[PDB]
Amino acid sequence: VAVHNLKDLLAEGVSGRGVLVRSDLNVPLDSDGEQGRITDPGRITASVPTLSALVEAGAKVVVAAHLGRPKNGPDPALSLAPVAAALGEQLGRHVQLASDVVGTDALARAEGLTDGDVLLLENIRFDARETSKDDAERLALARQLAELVGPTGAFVSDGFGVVHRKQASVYDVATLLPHYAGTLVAEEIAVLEQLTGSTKRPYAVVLGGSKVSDKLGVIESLATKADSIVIGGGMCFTFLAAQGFSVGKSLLETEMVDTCRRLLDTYVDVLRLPVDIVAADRFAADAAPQTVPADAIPDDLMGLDIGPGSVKRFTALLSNAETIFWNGPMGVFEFPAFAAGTKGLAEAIAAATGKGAFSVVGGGDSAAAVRALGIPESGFSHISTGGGASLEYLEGKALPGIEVLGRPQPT
Amino acid sequence: MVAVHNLKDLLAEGVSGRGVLVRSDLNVPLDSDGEQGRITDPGRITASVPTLSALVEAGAKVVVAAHLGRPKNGPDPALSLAPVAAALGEQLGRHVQLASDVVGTDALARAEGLTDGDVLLLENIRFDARETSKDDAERLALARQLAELVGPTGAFVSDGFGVVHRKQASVYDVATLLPHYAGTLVAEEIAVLEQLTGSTKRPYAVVLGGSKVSDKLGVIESLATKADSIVIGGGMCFTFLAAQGFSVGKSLLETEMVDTCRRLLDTYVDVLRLPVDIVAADRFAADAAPQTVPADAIPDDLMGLDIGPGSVKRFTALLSNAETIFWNGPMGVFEFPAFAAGTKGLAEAIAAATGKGAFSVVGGGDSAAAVRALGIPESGFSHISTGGGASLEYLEGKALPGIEVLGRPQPT
Repeated sequence: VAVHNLKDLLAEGVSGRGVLVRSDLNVPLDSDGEQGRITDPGRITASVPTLSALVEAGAKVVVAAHLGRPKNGPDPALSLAPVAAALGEQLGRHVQLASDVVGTDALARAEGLTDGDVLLLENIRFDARETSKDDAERLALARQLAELVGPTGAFVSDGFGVVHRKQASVYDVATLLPHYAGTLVAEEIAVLEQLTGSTKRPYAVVLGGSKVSDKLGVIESLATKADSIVIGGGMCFTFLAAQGFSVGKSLLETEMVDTCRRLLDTYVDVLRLPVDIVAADRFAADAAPQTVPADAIPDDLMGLDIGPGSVKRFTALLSNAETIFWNGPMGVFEFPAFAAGTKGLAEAIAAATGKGAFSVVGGGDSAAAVRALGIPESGFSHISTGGGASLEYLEGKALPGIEVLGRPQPT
Repeated sequence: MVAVHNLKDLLAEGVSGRGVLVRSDLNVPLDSDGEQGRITDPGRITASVPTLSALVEAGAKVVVAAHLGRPKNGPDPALSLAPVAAALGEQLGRHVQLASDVVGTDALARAEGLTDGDVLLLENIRFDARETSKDDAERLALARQLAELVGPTGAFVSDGFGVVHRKQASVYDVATLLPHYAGTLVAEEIAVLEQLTGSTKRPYAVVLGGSKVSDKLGVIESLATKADSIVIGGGMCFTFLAAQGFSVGKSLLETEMVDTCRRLLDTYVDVLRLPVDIVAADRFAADAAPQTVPADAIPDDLMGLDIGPGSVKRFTALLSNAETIFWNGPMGVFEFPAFAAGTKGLAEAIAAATGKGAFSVVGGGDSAAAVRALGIPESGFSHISTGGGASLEYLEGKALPGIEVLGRPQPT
């Protein structure tokens, strides 16, 4: 397997060459009010380095991207028209928008492209074949997409959030054209490799969130790769119950207790549990915080955050790590009295990063909610935005949109 | 005869055993790259809880109407409220049942069976095409079915501000069928917007960013007779600089708005404040070569990407003098570290002023993305508006239909 990158494609030459780019242009839209208003253009900005490199090298660029999850064909609220306008402003050139995906208009505009021109097809998910489980359906669309750039063309995959599922514009079209990872996909792979296959040690993982069942895949995969896995958040009380401790009124996934016991028995001393807990008598911001030992949680209290002794032990652990992966809050950080555990670990990871650690923040858009606490993104080596795709990578699943890029080029 | 009664007023009338229809804002962002049904920011669910909790504790039979996204034509499984019902129940500490329809057989059966303190979430109200119809008769027919769920003795609480600027059945027409009240979020947002339009402590400083003048034109012209200062930054400042007769190189320029900006600069010469310097570059890229240039001397082959350090110092001093502050829109391309200084500096100045007693309001999805990326805690502002177009139209001076309807007399 050899995943070629954009620099490899540029080295081959793209002057006058049709290049199909799968971009991530799935920007949030206002759906309280009038249609077609982008509320965060960040993904458009992120798409520019790949597209600008191809434009300046003289490629004829055709872009496939989706917006939302259209139910059954064209949906005016999910037209890429506002995306084409915003993308052109950031690219410094007009971006044509086809009035269809692979119909009359797309074909005519693609045939007329000259060196450096950019054509955005309409929302690729308007076509029922794009997300079909039927291989023959996806192949039919993939062939039409490949015909837009021609048999001398190339394919660049630059949307990491869709590489974990077989979609025509992501997977099948890569079997039809010489294929390359774009700058975003290549960078996410390079980061995720440092968390799975090529780990600089000590490697510390920090996992939070509410349910063990949601994190089980990542825990089991990383337990054979990391030196420590710090367990916080709401899910930590299920592990504490598996230790034989009572957890009062805390969140508890009773059906996962025996699984947590198996993990603690199997991956001995990898998992690091809280030693103290900030508990309260009710789920309220104004509830009196009580710091209790993790083995002496009172029956009438619920745990809402990891305690200061836990933050202290976890911080010391993180200060020695070469590699840090963090996904999920340590407590109910919306309540300021129960935000200290999350803020404390964020500060520890940023501090370690400033002294040389490689730190990756998982979660993508979900983790941005935590950053309402005042946590600058620049404090970390890499913010992963790959969502479910990134998590499945960490779980050790083979991602079809990545695997296909490593195949030999079609002859 | 105009009085917008609030939730305290409704509770004083009594809601024990009473059906109360609440229009909530539960339009949370979802992941649409991968599998359906994954909420990526539950903030709006958290915000909805105070109104719902108050009604639950007072014994109300609570029926919640809310939308998710913009369904094209009927039910859409990606836009079901199922994950919202689960998350809302977790925050309420009680089961929230999802009806399998909006005003159909299941909604009717479950509303009729509700008991004191129960919360029923109807399926996505926009699964019914009548909800957003321009036709009053269609909206009123749906509104009658919604009101039937809580019965003739019921009440209506409007608690989603972002939809009050357009007529929708669950927001506007149903308020004509029942005793009607603003919920805690709508009452709070109105009180905030009143400070920004009517009476508020001076000096009153407004800071507007983002890319397009035309998006902010109505707000600028409305607030220019109210605020002591309006700072213009972001991409839209270059259209104002062009309006002054200066060239702006490769900078973003709304040529159709140049004449309008000139008129605004002439009329409100004492209110509008433009940047005095700009950070410019030859490419739209984080590692482009940056130059700090006077705002009235942008070189021809450069594009302006941030306000400059002299501008940051001047605007920071202005915000440090303000008793009331309204901010909407980034000052530059903060996604690039080299062009984040203007947005970081302004947001930090507003938080500092707020810590020293100023009343600060932030609006806009791009402003929110910026404060989250740049490490300014949301708790550092007096109020973060999530209202969107509705808040902007209120600030433009438009009375909004979803607010007007709540001020009508209660039924007799």
